[PDB]
Amino acid sequence: SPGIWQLDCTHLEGKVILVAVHVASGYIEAEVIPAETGQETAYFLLKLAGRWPVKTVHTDNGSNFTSTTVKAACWWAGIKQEDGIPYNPQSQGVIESMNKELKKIIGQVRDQAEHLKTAVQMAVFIHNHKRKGYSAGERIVDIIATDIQT
Amino acid sequence: SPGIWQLDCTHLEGKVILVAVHVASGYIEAEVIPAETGQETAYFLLKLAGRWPVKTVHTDNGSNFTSTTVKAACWWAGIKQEDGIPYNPQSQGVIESMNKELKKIIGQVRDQAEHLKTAVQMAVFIHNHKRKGYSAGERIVDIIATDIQT
Ligand SMILES: C=CCN(Cc1ccccc1C(=O)NC(c1ccc(OC)cc1)c1ccc(OC)cc1)Cc1ccc2c(c1C(=O)O)OCO2
Ligand SMILES: C=CCN(Cc1ccccc1C(=O)NC(c1ccc(OC)cc1)c1ccc(OC)cc1)Cc1ccc2c(c1C(=O)O)OCO2
Repeated sequence: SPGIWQLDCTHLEGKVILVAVHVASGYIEAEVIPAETGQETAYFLLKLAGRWPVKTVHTDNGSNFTSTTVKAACWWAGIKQEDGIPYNPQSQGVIESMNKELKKIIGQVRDQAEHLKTAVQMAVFIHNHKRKGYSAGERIVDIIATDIQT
Repeated sequence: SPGIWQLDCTHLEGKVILVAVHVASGYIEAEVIPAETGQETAYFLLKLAGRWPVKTVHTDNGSNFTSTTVKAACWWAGIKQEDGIPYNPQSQGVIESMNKELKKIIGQVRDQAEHLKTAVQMAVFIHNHKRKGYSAGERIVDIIATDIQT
């Protein structure tokens, strides 16, 4: 669906990269935080849902599913908070391969900035613009614009 | 044009809110920083252009236009950096009205969070979702989707 996103948390350089993936398109937003907490996850989802029409979030683990602070942000922003269980088994693999691709890109730009957060945003840019043909950034806009026309 | 954005810097609580407005739709992204510097503005433009197809940015003042860090980020991300001179005088008033409206919304949410950055992101969400009839978040997706189908 146009409104469905998946949370994903990966580690690099002793830091955490929190990723939101729009499942239908593969488009992503990401940020670097010192560690995953409910307050950091809640703030990231509030940012995401002010930028895209976020209807459902599959959370990345049971601590973020349970967290009262995350539940409060999902309430505030009108998001249905769901678990992230790969009922479809091809979902573990899909996230795994995105983390590996992101980390590959980060390493390809890593010497172009001191701080990891800059490299991660260069990787977000390269990921979203990569043509596979349409890019993920093209796909998400097409999907949502098609939705709005209904 | 679908790719034209304008930077805007406003102050509150001794902090700076940097805003990027997509001119054709009124859609915005914003962040709080302790002060405007070339490095903060460059990082913010890198974030923006990994999320939307940013072709041109009208910078908010001549220091950000001149800044080599900002010029480096615009080169990296494929952005044409422009001045932000209101050759059309209505532009002045439009940005001022947007600052005033943002600050009004921030005041309306201010007690719902300790940190100003949370209130600013609540204000971004309310601004982008407000119907004027379409919202700014609907307008930007439809403008860009129409562009992609050319
Ligand atoms: C004085 C700037 C500080 N720093 C210097 C630095 C430190 C180490 C290595 C490189 C650099 C460097 O100069 N890279 C260029 C660059 C130039 C040519 C290239 O050609 C292939 C590629 C990249 C650059 C310019 C603007 C950018 O803006 C998006 C990002 C990167 C860059 C920086 C800016 C803003 C930030 C940062 C950082 C950071 O280092 O992380 O962190 C948060 O905001
Ligand atoms: C223990 C949490 C810390 N803090 C407590 C606090 C401190 C002061 C005032 C209120 C609160 C409060 O509990 N607000 C609820 C709330 C509950 C009911 C409502 O009904 C109208 C409206 C808002 C809230 C929950 C999750 C949110 O997530 C988007 C935002 C806000 C909220 C917070 C979280 C994450 C952050 C923050 C902050 C912050 O204070 O700025 O800053 C960066 O990431």
